[PDB]
Amino acid sequence: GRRLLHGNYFTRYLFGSLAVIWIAEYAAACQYGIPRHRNPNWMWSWWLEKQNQIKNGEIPANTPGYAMVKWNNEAEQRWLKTLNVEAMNEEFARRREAYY
Amino acid sequence: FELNINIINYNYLGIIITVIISIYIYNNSNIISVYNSNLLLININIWMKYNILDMLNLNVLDYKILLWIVVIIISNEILLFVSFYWIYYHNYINYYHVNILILNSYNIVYNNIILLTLLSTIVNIKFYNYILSYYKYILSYLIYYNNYMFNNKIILEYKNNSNYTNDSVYMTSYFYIILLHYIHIYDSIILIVVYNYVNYKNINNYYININIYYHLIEVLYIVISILLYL
Amino acid sequence: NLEDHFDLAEYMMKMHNPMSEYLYWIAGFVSGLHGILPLLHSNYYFSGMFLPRDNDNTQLCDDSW
Amino acid sequence: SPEDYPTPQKYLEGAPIPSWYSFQSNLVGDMDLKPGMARMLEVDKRLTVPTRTHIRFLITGADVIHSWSVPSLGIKCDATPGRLVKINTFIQREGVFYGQCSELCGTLHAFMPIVVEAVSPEAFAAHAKKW
Amino acid sequence: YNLVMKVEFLFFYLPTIIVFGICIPVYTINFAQEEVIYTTMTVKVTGRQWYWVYEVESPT
Amino acid sequence: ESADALFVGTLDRLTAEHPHTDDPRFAFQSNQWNNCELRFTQFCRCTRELGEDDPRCKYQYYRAQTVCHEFLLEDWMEHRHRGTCDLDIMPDRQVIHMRG
Amino acid sequence: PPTRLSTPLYSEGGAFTVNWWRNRYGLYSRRQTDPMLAEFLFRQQVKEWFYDVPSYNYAALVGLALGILVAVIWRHFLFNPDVYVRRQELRKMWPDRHRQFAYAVPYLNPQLKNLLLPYKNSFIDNEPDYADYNPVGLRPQRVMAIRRIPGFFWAIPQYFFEDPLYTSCSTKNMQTIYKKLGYSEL
Amino acid sequence: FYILVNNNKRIGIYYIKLSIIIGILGIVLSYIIRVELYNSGNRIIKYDNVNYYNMVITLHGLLMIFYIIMPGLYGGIPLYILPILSVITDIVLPRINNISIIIVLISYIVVINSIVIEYNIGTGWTLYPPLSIIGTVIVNMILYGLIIIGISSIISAINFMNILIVIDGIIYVYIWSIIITSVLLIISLPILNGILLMILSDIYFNSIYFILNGDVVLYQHLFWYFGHPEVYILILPAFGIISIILSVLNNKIIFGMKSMILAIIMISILGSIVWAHHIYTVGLELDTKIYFNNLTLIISIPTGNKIYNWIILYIGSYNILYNGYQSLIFSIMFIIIFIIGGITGIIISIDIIDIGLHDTYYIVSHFHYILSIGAVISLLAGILLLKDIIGYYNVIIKINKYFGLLLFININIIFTPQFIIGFNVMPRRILEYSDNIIVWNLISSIGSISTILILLSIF
Amino acid sequence: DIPWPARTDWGGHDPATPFAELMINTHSMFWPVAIFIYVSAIYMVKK
Ligand SMILES: CCCCCCCCCCCCCCCCCC(=O)OC[C@H](COP(=O)([O-])OCC(O)COP(=O)([O-])OC[C@@H](COC(=O)CCCCCCCCCCCCCCCCC)OC(=O)CCCCCCCCCCCCCCCCC)OC(=O)CCCCCCCCCCCCCCCCC
Ligand SMILES: CCCCCCCCCCCCCCCCCC(=O)OC[C@H](COP(=O)([O-])OCC(O)COP(=O)([O-])OC[C@@H](COC(=O)CCCCCCCCCCCCCCCCC)OC(=O)CCCCCCCCCCCCCCCCC)OC(=O)CCCCCCCCCCCCCCCCC
Ligand SMILES: CCCCCCCCCCCCCCCCCC(=O)OC[C@H](COP(=O)([O-])OCC(O)COP(=O)([O-])OC[C@@H](COC(=O)CCCCCCCCCCCCCCCCC)OC(=O)CCCCCCCCCCCCCCCCC)OC(=O)CCCCCCCCCCCCCCCCC
Ligand SMILES: CCCCCCCCCCCCCCCCCC(=O)OC[C@H](COP(=O)([O-])OCC(O)COP(=O)([O-])OC[C@@H](COC(=O)CCCCCCCCCCCCCCCCC)OC(=O)CCCCCCCCCCCCCCCCC)OC(=O)CCCCCCCCCCCCCCCCC
Ligand code: HEA
Ligand code: HEA
Ligand SMILES: CCCCCCCC/C=C\CCCCCCCC(=O)OC[C@H](COP(=O)(O)OCCN)OC(=O)CCCCCCC/C=C/CCCCCCCC
Ligand SMILES: CCCCCCCC/C=C\CCCCCCCC(=O)O[C@H](COC(=O)CCCCCCC/C=C/CCCCCCCC)COP(=O)(O)OCCN
Ligand code: CUA
Ligand SMILES: [O-][O-]
Ligand SMILES: [Cu+2]
Ligand SMILES: [K+]
Ligand SMILES: [Mg+2]
Repeated sequence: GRRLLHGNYFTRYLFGSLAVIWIAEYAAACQYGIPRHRNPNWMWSWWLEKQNQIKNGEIPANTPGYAMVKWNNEAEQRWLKTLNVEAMNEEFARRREAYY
Repeated sequence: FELNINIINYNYLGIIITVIISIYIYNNSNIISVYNSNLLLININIWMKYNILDMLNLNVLDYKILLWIVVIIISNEILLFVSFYWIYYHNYINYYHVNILILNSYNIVYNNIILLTLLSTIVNIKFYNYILSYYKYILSYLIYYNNYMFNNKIILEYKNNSNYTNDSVYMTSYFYIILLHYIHIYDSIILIVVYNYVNYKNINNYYININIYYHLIEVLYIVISILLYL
Repeated sequence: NLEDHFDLAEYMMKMHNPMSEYLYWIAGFVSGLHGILPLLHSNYYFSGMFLPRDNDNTQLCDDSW
Repeated sequence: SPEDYPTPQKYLEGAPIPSWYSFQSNLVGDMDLKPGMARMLEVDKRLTVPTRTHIRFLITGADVIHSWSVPSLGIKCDATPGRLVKINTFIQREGVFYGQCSELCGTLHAFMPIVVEAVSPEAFAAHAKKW
Repeated sequence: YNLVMKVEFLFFYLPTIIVFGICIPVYTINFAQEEVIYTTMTVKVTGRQWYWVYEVESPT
Repeated sequence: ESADALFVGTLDRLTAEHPHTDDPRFAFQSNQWNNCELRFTQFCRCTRELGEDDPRCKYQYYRAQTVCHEFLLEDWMEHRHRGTCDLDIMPDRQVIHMRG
Repeated sequence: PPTRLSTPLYSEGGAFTVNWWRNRYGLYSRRQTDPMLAEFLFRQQVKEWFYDVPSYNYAALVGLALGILVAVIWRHFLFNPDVYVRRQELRKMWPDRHRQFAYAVPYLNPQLKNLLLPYKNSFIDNEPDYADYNPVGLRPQRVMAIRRIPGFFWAIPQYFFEDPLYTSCSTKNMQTIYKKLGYSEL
Repeated sequence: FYILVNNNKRIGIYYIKLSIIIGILGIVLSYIIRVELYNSGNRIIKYDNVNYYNMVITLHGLLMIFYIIMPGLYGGIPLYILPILSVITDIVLPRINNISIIIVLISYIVVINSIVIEYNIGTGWTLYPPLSIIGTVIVNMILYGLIIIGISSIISAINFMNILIVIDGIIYVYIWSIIITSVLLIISLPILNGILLMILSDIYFNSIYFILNGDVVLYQHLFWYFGHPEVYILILPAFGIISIILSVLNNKIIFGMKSMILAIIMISILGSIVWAHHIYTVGLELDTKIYFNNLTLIISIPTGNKIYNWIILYIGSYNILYNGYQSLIFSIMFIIIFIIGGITGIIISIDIIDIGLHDTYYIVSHFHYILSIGAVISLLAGILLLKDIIGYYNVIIKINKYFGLLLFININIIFTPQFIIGFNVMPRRILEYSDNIIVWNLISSIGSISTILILLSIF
Repeated sequence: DIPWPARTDWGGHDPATPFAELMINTHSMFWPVAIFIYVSAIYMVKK
C-alpha cells in the first residue's frame, strides 16, 4: 500500500482548476475594464422601440415584424398576402373565453 | 532451467487479417463488406485465443505487458475524442446565432446521464464480485437492458431531429460526436458479451480492461454533455 | 541443428539460389515502372503522343526540329 | 434611428456614392505571347496602383487555397476560403512587379501569375478614370 | 572535471544567447507587419481556378 | 467638430468617415471576415428602418463593399432578396432561442 | 553522493524530494525486489540523473518553454476578442456584441508593441517612419528610436545621430522632395 | 517460411528490403521531376497532362516519408538491434511485429495500384482541402493508404514501448531515441486519424467542414500538429544511430550521455508545440505568431547540444585506426549536412523572412538536406555498421571512397542551387517557370541525373 | 520586380516597399551569425 498521487487528487484538481479559472477571469475583466452586466436581449434600438409600442398597446398584439418594416423580402411579401392580425386576435380571444 | 521467454516463431493470422482489410478497398458490393467484417471478427477472436493459450508459459510479465498496452489504447481513444472536440470548438464563433434548433438541455442529457451512471454501477458491482471471487447472473442482463435503452433512445433522436448534417458545421459536429460515442458504446457490447467467471481470477487481463474501458466511455459522455447539451 | 543456427542460413553461408536475388531486383524494377508507364499512358490519352517534343507547347522557329 | 447608420454629410446632401469595378486577370497563353512578353508571368489585364500611397489589400480565395505573392512588394498572403486577410503596403518606386500563385491549387497552379504595375498618382488617376 | 563542466555549460547557453539576440528583432518585425496604418485606397483580390479577380473603386 | 467625435456616438462612425482604414473592433486580427458580416448586417438593418432608396443605406452598402468581396455579396444579396438570409431575419421570427 | 547504503540520503519535506521520489520510483519496477537491491538501484538512478550538472540546464529550458506556453494559452482565452467561451454575445448579431468589443482596443495595444515598434529604423533604410503617423487614434503616434537594437545589428551605427544620411531618408524629407515636384501628397 | 516468420531480426531485414524496393519508385518519381525542370517548356509531361506532374510530387513526398525513410529508420534498424541492445532475446509482441510489415506492403500496393487504375491528379503530400476534397478517387485511395499506414506505425510504437518493461540492461541513448519517437507517434497519430476522417467525411459522406462558414485553416492546425512531430519522428532515430557509430568507431565513451538523453526528450516536448510555423502566411494573430516563432527558435538549443557532443566524440580519436570506412564517413558527413539544414530552418523560422520564402524551393532544399542527405546517410551508415551482424554481401560499399565523395558532391549540386532559386523567386509545386531561372534549375537537374548513375556502381 | 538569370539574390532583391527592405535586412542581419555557427562547428570536425 503505497500512494502515487495526492490523496484527494480527483476533487482537488477538478474543483481547484475551476476555481483558478474563475478567479483568473475576474482579474482579467478588472484589468481591461470589461462591463460585466448581462443583457439577454438584442440591442437593435429601432426594434426594441417597436416592441415597447406593442407592450404599450400602440401596435396591435401579434403583429409580425415584417408588417412593420419599410423593406420586405420576397418571402415576407408571400406572408403578407395571408396575414390577418385582426382575425388572429379574435381567435385568441375565443380561446380564452372557452378556457374560462 | 528454461528460457525466460517461450518464443513464438510463426503466425499466419497477420496475413489473413491484412487481406481482410484489403477486401474492404477492393469490394464491388457493400454486401461483401458485411461478410468481410464477420471474417475480421472471427480472426481477431483467434488472436485472442492465442493470448489465452500463452497463459501456459506462466510468465509474470505477460499481465503487465497487456495492461500497459491497454493504457496506450485508452490514451489513443481519448486523443481521438480530443480531435473532435477540437473540430467542434474551432467553429465556436459561428454557433448559436444561425437559424437552427440546438438540442434541449432538460430531457436528453438527464436520462442519458442517469442511464449511463447505472451502467457504471453495474460494472462496479462486477468488479466487486471479481474481487470477492463471486458471481451474480442477473448483472449481465442489466447491461443488455441498459444498452437496449441507449440504442432505442439514440435511434429515435436522430430520426426525429429536424436539422441535417449539411445544414451547418454545428449540426455535423453534434451528430459526429454523438456517433463516435455510440461506436464506443457498441465496442463495449462486443467486449461485455463474453463476460463469464474464470477460476484463475485476478490474473485475467479481461476484467481490468473492461472496468477501465467502461469508465472511459462514461466520463467521455460527461464532457460531451457539458459541451453540447449544457 | 547446425543448419538452423543462422537466420537465412543458405544466403549467409553463400549457397542460396540466385533466383531469389533476381526476384528482388525484378520487384524493384516493377515498382519503378509504376512511375514511367502511367506517365506514357496519360500523355497519350490527353495528347495522342507518348512523349512531347521539347518546347513543343511554345512557339518555335521555322527551322526548329 | 437614422443616426445609428453614420454617413458623411456630403452624401446626405446628394453627393454620388462611389461604385466598384471588377476585372479578371488571366495568363497570356504560349501561342498568344508577343515578342517581348515574359513567358509564365505576363497577364492580359494588369493591376495598376498608385505609388507613394498607403493601400489595403484584402485577399481571399473563392474555391481552393491560392496565395497572392508579389516578391518585390514583400507580400505573400494565402487566399483561403472563409478568411478575408488584410495586407497593407506602401510602394516607393514605380515599376511592374511580377508574382505567381504560391499554394498548390490544381492543374494550372503554375499558370495564374500576378502582375502589379505601380505608376505615379497623377498617372493612376487618369488611368482609373478612363477604365 | 572543472573545465569540462564549463564546456558543457557553453554548449547550452551560447546557443541560448544567440536565440535571445534574435528574439528582440523578431518581436519588432512582427509588430511592423500588423501595424495599424491610415490607408486611403482598398483593392480586393479574389483567387479563382485559375485566374485572379480584382475589384477597385471607380472614381466619381 | 470635436477631436474625439468619431469615437463618440458609436464605434461604427470610425470607419464611416475613414472607410479604408481598420475598424477598432477588428483591428487586432488580419482576418476581416467578421468585419464583413457586421457591415452586411448593418446594411440589412438600415433598409428595414429607412428603406433602400435612402442615401444612408446606400452608403451602408458601400461600406460593406469596402470589406466584402463581390462574390460574397452577390450570394448574400441573393439570399436577402429571397428572404433566407439569416442575418436579415426579423427578430420575432428567429429560432435561436428555441429548443435550447 | 554516498557510496555506502548505511549512510542515509538527506531529504526535504514537500512534494518533490528524495523521500517523495523514493516512494514512487519503484512502483512499476520488477527489479526492486528487496530493500538492499531497491536502495542500490534508487541511488544509482539519483546519482546518474540528479547529480549530473548539465541536466539542470534542460530543467530550466522546459520550465521556461512551459511557462510561456501556459501564459499564451491563458491570455487568448482571457483577453482575445475573437475567442468566445461565454455564449451571451454569440446569441446576438455582430453589431450587438458590445461586451466583446470592449476587448478590442486594449488587446490591440500591448506594452511590448509600444516599446519595440519605434525600433523599425534598425531594419528599414528608406522612410523607416512611413507609417508612424495615423490621425485616427486607435494607436499611439510612433517616434523612431534613437539607438539600434542591441545584438547583431553591427551594420548600422550604434546611435542614429552618427549616421550622416539618416535624416535625409526620413519620410519628412522625401515628402518634401516629392511635394516640390507635385508628385504625391506623401 | 517467408511470410509467417515472427523473428524480429528477419522482420527488420524485411523493412530494409521493402524500403529499398519502394525507394526505386520514389527515386523514379524524383527523377521525373528534375527532368521536367531542366528548362522552361514541357519535356516529358504534356501541357494537357499537367495533372500527372501534380501526382508525381504528391507521391514522391508521400512514399519517401511514410513508406521509405520511416520504415527504414523506425522499422528496419530498430527491429534488428533494439532487442539486442536490450539484454532481452526477442521483441515483446512477436505477432504484432509480423502484421506491421505486412500492413506496410498492402498499403503500398494500394497506392501504386491507384496510380495505374485511377485518374492521375495531385494535391501535394499535405493534402490541403478544399483541393483534396474536390478531387477524384485517387485521393480516396491515398487516404486509405495513410490510415492503414497509421495502424502499422501505432502498433509498432506500442511494441517498442513494451521494451521498458522487459529491458534487462541499461537504456542506451539509441534506445531512448526509439522510445521517445514512439511517444510522439502515440500522441500525434490519433490527432492525424481524426482529421483524416474529416477529409473522408467531406469526400465520401457529404460533410461540409471545408466549405464556406467552415474554416479550412482548421485542417492545417490538426494536420501540422502531427506534421511537425513527424519530421522529428523521422530524425530522432537517425540521431540514435549517429551516437552509436561515433562512439563505437572511435573507442570513446559517449560524452554527456544524460545531456544527450535530455536533449532528445526536450526536442520531443518542443516539437509537439511548434507546429504552426507551417501556417505563418495564413494570417494568424500577432501574439500567436510571436509565440510559435519564439518557441521554434528554442528547439535549436537542445539540438545544438547534441551536435557539439557528437563533435567531441570524433575529436582526439586514435590516428592509427583507418578513418576511410564508409560508415564513419557518413556519420561525419551527417554533422556537416545537418547543420546546413538546421541553420536554414532557423532562417525560415523568422516569420517575416518566411513571408518571402514560403512555398519556394528554399524550403525544398531545407528539408532535402536534412532528409534526402542526412536521414538517408544515417540509414546507410547504420546498415553499414551492422554489415557483419546483418550479413549481406554482393555490394561494394564498406570501403568505397569514390561513392562517398561522388554522392556528397552531386547531392550538394542538386540542392544548393535550390536555396538560390528561393530568392529569385521560384514557387514550389510548379512545372513551368520563367526563362531567367533556367540556369540554376539546369544545374540541379544535372546533379540529379549524376546521382542516379552513382547508385549503379555499388553493385 | 522580375527574376534575372544566374542571380544569387541572397536574402532578396529589388524591394519596392519599406516592408520589403525589412525582409532583406532581417536576413542579412542573421546571415553572419549563421556563418559563425557553421564555421565554428565545422572547424572542429577532425581527429
Ligand atoms: C403482492 C405482490 C406485490 C408486488 C409489487 C410489485 C413488485 C415488483 C418488483 C419488480 C422489481 C424488478 C427489478 C428489476 C431490476 C433487476 C432486479 C434483479 O437484480 O433481479 C435479480 C433476480 C435474481 O437474480 P439472480 O442472479 O438469480 O440472483 C442475484 C442475487 O444473488 C439475488 O437477487 P435478489 O433476490 O437479491 O434480487 C433482489 C431484487 C432486486 O431488485 C429490487 O429489489 C428492485 C425493486 C424495484 C421495485 C419496482 C416496482 C415496480 C412497480 C411499478 C408499478 C407501477 C404502476 C403504475 C400504475 C399507473 C396507474 C395509472 O430483485 C428482485 O426481486 C427482482 C424481481 C423478481 C421477480 C422475478 C419474477 C418475474 C417478475 C414478477 C413480477 C410480479 C409483480 C406482481 C405485482 C402484483 C401487484 C399487486 O433476477 C430474477 O429474478 C430474474 C430476472 C427477472 C427479474 C426482474 C423482474 C421484473 C418484474 C417487474 C415487475 C413490476 C412491473 C411493473 C410495471 C408497471 C407498469 C406501469
Ligand atoms: C535504393 C537502392 C539502392 C540501395 C543501396 C544500399 C543498399 C545497402 C545494402 C542493403 C542490404 C539490406 C539487407 C539485405 C539482407 C539480405 C538477406 C537475403 O538475401 O535473404 C535471403 C532472401 C531469400 O533467400 P533464400 O533464403 O534462398 O530464399 C529461398 C526462397 O524462400 C524459396 O526459394 P524458391 O525458389 O522456392 O522461391 C519461390 C519463388 C518461385 O520462383 C519462381 O518460380 C521464379 C520464376 C521466374 C520468375 C521471374 C520473373 C519474371 C518476370 C517477367 C516479366 C515480364 C514482363 C513483360 C513486359 C512486356 C511489355 C510489352 O518465388 C515465388 O514463388 C514468389 C515470388 C514473389 C516475390 C517476387 C515478386 C517479383 C515482382 C512481381 C511483380 C508483379 C507486378 C504485377 C503488377 C500488375 C498491376 C496491375 O534473398 C532474397 O529474397 C533476395 C535478396 C536480394 C538482395 C540482397 C541484398 C544485397 C544488397 C543490396 C543489393 C542492391 C539491391 C537494390 C534494389 C533492387 C534494384 C532493382
Ligand atoms: C499540481 C499538480 C501536481 C501533480 C503531481 C503528480 C505526481 C505524479 C508522480 C509520478 C511519479 C512517477 C513514478 C514512476 C517513475 C518512472 C518509473 C518507471 O517507469 O519504471 C520503469 C518501468 C519498468 O520497470 P523496471 O524494470 O524498473 O525498469 C527498468 C528500466 O527499464 C531499466 O532502465 P535503467 O535502469 O537503465 O534506467 C532507469 C530509468 C532511467 O530513466 C530515468 O530514470 C528517467 C528519470 C526522469 C523521468 C521524468 C521525471 C519527471 C521530471 C520532471 C518533469 C517536470 C515537467 C513539468 C512541466 C510543468 C508544466 C506546467 O528508466 C526509466 O525510467 C524507464 C522508463 C522511462 C519512460 C519515459 C517515457 C517518456 C517520458 C518523458 C521522459 C521524462 C522527461 C522529463 C523532462 C525532461 C526535461 C527536463 O517502466 C514501465 O513499467 C514501462 C511502461 C511503459 C508504458 C508506456 C505507455 C504509457 C502510455 C503513454 C501515453 C503517452 C505518454 C506521453 C509522454 C510524453 C513525454 C514527453
Ligand atoms: C462469414 C463470411 C465468410 C466468407 C468466407 C470467404 C473467405 C475469403 C478468404 C479471404 C482471404 C484470402 C487470403 C488468405 C491468406 C491465407 C494465408 C495463409 O494461411 O497462408 C499460409 C500459406 C503457407 O503456404 P504453403 O501452402 O505452406 O506454401 C508456401 C510455400 O510452400 C513456401 O512457404 P513461404 O511462405 O516461404 O512461401 C511464400 C512466399 C515465398 O516466396 C518468396 O518469398 C520469394 C522470395 C523473395 C523474393 C524477393 C521479394 C521482394 C522482397 C520483399 C521484402 C519484404 C517482404 C515482407 C514480408 C512478406 C510480405 C508478403 O511467396 C509468396 O507467398 C509470395 C511472396 C510475396 C512477397 C512480396 C514482397 C514485396 C513485393 C513488391 C512488389 C513490387 C511491384 C509492385 C507491383 C505489384 C504489386 C502486387 O502462406 C503462404 O506461404 C502463401 C501466402 C499467399 C497469400 C498472399 C496474399 C497476398 C495478397 C496481396 C494483396 C493483393 C491485392 C492486390 C492485387 C494486385 C496485383 C497486381
Ligand atoms: C527530418 C526532417 C526535418 C527536420 C529535422 C527539420 C528540422 C527543423 N525544421 Fe523543418 N521541415 C521539414 C523537415 C524537417 N525539418 C519538411 C519536410 C518541411 C516542409 C514540409 C512541407 O511544407 O511540405 C519543413 C519545413 C520547415 C519550415 C517551413 C514550413 C513552411 O512554412 O512551409 C520551417 C520554418 O521554420 C522549418 C524549421 C525547422 C527547424 C527550425 C528545425 C530544427 O530542428 C533545426 C535545428 C538544427 C539546427 C539549428 C542546426 C544544429 C544546431 C546548431 C548548429 C547550433 C545552434 C544553432 C542555432 C542557435 C541557430 N522546417
Ligand atoms: C525521404 C524523403 C525524400 C527523399 C529521399 C527525396 C529525394 C529527392 N527529391 Fe524530394 N521531396 C520530398 C521528399 C523526399 N525527396 C518531399 C516530402 C517533397 C515535397 C512534396 C510536395 O511538393 O508536396 C519533395 C519534393 C521534391 C521536389 C519538388 C517537386 C515540386 O514542387 O514540383 C523535387 C524537385 O526536384 C525533389 C527532388 C528530389 C530528388 C532529385 C531526390 C533524390 O534523388 C536526391 C538524391 C537521392 C538519391 C539519388 C537516391 C538515394 C537513395 C534513397 C533515397 C533510398 C535509400 C533507401 C534505403 C537506404 C532503404 N523533391
Ligand atoms: C471549450 C468550451 C467548453 C465549454 C464548457 C462549459 C462548462 C464550463 C466549465 C468547464 C470549462 C472551464 C471553463 C469555465 C469558465 C468559467 C468562466 C467563464 O465564463 O470564462 C469565460 C472566459 C472567456 O469567455 P468570454 O468572456 O466569452 O471571452 C472574452 C474574451 N476572450 O473563458 C476563459 O477565459 C476560460 C477558458 C479556459 C479555461 C481553461 C484554462 C485555460 C488555460 C489552459 C492552459 C493549458 C496549458 C497547460 C496548463 C498546465 C497547467 C498545470
Ligand atoms: C485523461 C487524459 C486527457 C488528455 C487530454 C489532452 C488534450 C490535448 C491533446 C493535444 C491537443 C491540443 C489542443 C489543440 C490546440 C490548438 C490551438 C490552436 O491551434 O490555437 C492557435 C493559437 O494557439 C496558440 O497560441 C498555441 C498554443 C499551443 C497549444 C498546444 C497544446 C497542446 C500541447 C501538447 C504538447 C505535448 C504535451 C506536453 C506536456 C508537458 C511537457 C513538459 C490558433 O490561433 P489563431 O488561429 O491565431 O486564433 C486565435 C484567436 N483567433
Ligand atoms: Cu492558384 Cu495556385
Ligand atoms: O517541419 O520542420
Ligand atoms: Cu515543422
Ligand atoms: K519544364
Ligand atoms: Mg502554403
